Amino acid sequence: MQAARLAKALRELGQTGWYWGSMTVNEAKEKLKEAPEGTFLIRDSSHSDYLLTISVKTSAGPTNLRIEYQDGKFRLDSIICVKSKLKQFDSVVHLIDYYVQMCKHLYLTKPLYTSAPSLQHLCRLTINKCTGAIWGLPLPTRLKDYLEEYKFQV
Amino acid sequence: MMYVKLISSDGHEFIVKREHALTSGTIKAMNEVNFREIPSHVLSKVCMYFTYKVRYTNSSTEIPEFPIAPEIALELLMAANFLDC
Amino acid sequence: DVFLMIRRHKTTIFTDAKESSTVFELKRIVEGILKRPPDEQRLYKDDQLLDDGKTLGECGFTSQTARPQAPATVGLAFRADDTFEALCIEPFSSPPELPDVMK
Repeated sequence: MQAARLAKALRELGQTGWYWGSMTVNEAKEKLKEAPEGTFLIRDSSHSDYLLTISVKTSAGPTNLRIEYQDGKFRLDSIICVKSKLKQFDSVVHLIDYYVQMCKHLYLTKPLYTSAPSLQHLCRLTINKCTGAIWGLPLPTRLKDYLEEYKFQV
Repeated sequence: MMYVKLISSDGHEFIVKREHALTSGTIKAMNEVNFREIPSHVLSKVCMYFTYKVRYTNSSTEIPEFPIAPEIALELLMAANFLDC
Repeated sequence: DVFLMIRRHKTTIFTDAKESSTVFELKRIVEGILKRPPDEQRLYKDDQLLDDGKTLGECGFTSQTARPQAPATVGLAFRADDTFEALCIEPFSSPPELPDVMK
């Protein structure tokens, strides 16, 4: 089941609009250079052991925090973050969503979009921020299904 | 053309740049268009998103947030699905 | 650049131009869409009318406060024969109340 979970996680990641793919460290640094503290994005990790990286603005500057994908699960780089204080996720967006919320520890706020997301998605984000119960919404079945595909608040 | 017309379900006339209205994949399929299902409070937002989308394609600048009020979210979703955008 | 919606009655126009463009130039852009002249059109920001010579920036439009996602409203009124009509804007539809599910 390792692949199935990875593929899905990548499908979600493409939906975010803040997955930058083969972006480099110096590209991430120039992009986030003057952005607001907490501004973040995800790109591929250059390192052999790591799959993805969170590139985020800090008062210090843009920095990077890597994501492990081992044994069907994601978590933050356990070298920098204390392994005893690490939750695990089946989704890399779930992971990022979880941390965005918690700090309303890791300071993520708004994602830096590669391009303007669709309005449909932008609504999906607003809707999800209000409610979890999709079944009880004055909407047709196809739109309810769209909301199921991406539950997150970012 | 240069511009086009969009008429809300409650009659409001919205006039937008030709290439801005092409954001909606449904609109690209066809100088005036009527929308019996989409009210003016929803269609006004859809015109704003067009401005947003076109402005922030291939952007050297940071793409800002497009605010949506909870009240319009449900209708704007249905409209945005309708319009393919 | 500055993004705005020019409104009269049930009509609303989405466009843009330099922050340094003149109110007349904007009136001239309305003539290209609505086919009336500049001298038979009176613009306005909220309640106060605008001067043809002043820049959109001088009028207070700024890029900062009139962006694509939130474009500023510009009032418009026509020359009713031997006078000008009262600047009027039809309000947009009212949204429903939120269902309980969306708090």
